Amino acid sequence: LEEAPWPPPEGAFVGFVLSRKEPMWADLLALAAARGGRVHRAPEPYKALRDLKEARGLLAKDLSVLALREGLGLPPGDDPMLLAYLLDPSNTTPEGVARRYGGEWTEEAGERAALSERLFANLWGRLEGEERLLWLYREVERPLSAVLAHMEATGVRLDVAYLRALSLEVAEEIARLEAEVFRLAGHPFNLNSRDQLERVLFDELGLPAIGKTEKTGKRSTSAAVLEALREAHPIVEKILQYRELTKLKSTYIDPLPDLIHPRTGRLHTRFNQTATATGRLSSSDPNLQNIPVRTPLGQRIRRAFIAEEGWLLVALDYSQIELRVLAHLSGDENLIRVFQEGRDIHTETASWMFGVPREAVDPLMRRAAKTINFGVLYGMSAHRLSQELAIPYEEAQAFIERYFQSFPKVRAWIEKTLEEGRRRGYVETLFGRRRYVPDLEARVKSVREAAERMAFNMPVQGTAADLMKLAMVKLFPRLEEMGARMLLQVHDELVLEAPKERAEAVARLAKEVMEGVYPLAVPLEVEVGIGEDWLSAKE
DNA sequence: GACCACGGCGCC
DNA sequence: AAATGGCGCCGTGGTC
Ligand SMILES: Nc1ncnc2c1ncn2[C@H]1C[C@H](O)[C@@H](COP(=O)(O)OP(=O)(O)OP(=O)(O)O)O1
Ligand SMILES: [Mg+2]
Ligand SMILES: [Mg+2]
Repeated sequence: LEEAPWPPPEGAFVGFVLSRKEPMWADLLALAAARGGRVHRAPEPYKALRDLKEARGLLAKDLSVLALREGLGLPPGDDPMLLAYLLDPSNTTPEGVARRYGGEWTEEAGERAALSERLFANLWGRLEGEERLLWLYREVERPLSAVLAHMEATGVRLDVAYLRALSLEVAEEIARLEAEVFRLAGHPFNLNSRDQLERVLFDELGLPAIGKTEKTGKRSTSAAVLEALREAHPIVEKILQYRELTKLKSTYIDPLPDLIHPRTGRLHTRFNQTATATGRLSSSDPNLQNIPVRTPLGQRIRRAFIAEEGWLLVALDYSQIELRVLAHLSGDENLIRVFQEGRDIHTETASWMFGVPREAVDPLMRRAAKTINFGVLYGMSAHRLSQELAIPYEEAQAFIERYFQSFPKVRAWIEKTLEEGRRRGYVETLFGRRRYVPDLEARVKSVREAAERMAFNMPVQGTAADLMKLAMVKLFPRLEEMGARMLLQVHDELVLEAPKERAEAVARLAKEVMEGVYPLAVPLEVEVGIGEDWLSAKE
């Protein structure tokens, strides 16, 4: 390519090099652009950023986030990663995509721009003819990247002092727990070392081993195993408490306060757009899609996530989303009738499990009930269900008998999906998002059956993802008009920030947009709450 | 210091 | 642990 002076012409493809992968924290080391047989290299990349109308290229969103960090409205445009990802969601990295579609991902901006230009050419050609993938790119993925860029740049406010205070409290309780364990062991050891724990539990103490680990064949010390051993010895219960507290301290309480951005004073995640096999987003650096919610300590952590002064959080969460999708994809009339007649399957299982009427079902019971229902749906063994519910095989068999008898045409949809996947090599969502599942014809039953479970899950999970993404696309411009913000997505939930004065309006509008995103044979239903913190906003 | 595999576990 | 699926992050034990 001819080296042309900087500034590029409109529509040029950008390439850029960051000191590190997180656009909110990175130094923009270099910036280049490519169009029509030329390459343009910025002498000063931060100043050169002002000349662009849009970020068009590989990882366009990341550059746009960094532009917003520096107060510039540079929205993301075409990204060959999004094209590769729609063709095959195993196309998740630029290293991989380049090798596949005609180049090499280097560390140099010029080359990254030229790569971006020619990869877009090649991948656009492959998507021609592929009209439904094309609709997804134009109407969902491409615009969603702009919405995510704004979410990432905005961040969420965290009560830092609270979390630091909470750390000292939890440290003390941890000391109490580890001291009891060592007493019960007759000696100290590193309780964070599962190998050392294995020896204590199974060699030194008498305790029976329940299972083995996958790769290396060690006697497992997992929560599942420890739960089964909970009466065998009093040490076990302390180990479970120790595990709870150290997980949350080490993953949430300690790291989060140190990730406050100095300019914003807020916490900034990355919403990864080409990371999953089903079309979901992921969140990383810090993952804010797995903030605790079950246990009392987890809930205390969730309270740290707060509204800006004089604003409120609005949390919107789809009700029984994948079940409703399943009713639509399958056409099971009994299951459609459940949702038209306004019944709640998670509470019905909860009342069954704990043996109490629906009026008396609490948060924990209902949560527990969700594992059971998605566990069973996506293929849990009788054996395993008998374990978690703590009942016999006969009983756990009989649960999974009725579950699927209730809803005849689910199994029929499962089989049609499996057959189509075997024939074409891929399965798809309601909108034609694909996942290639090659092992449906494997000769090893276990490999074949795992592949089957992945294959029938994807249309369901991915359709919910498609819906939520489309909902985000539609909702974002409406929020800007109202002076509200989209903060977080947690798969089937959204968290928004609204000025106090407008929070009720925002909530009503966001709920309608989410319920009417794309009507189905069953109604989509959204639960909404408003509060000063994340926990209160779904209380 | 970086990275790796693993077992383990937080959320949907 | 186990015939649920989809993620990312932590500490250990270990390499380079
Ligand atoms: N344990 C699980 N196994 C498989 N899929 C799950 C599991 N938990 C959650 N999911 C998937 C299926 C859910 O429909 C989807 C959204 O999560 P979630 O909001 O917690 O449940 P839900 O939408 O079905 O019930 P709720 O009415 O409480 O919102 O994520
Ligand atoms: Mg939900
Ligand atoms: Mg949810």
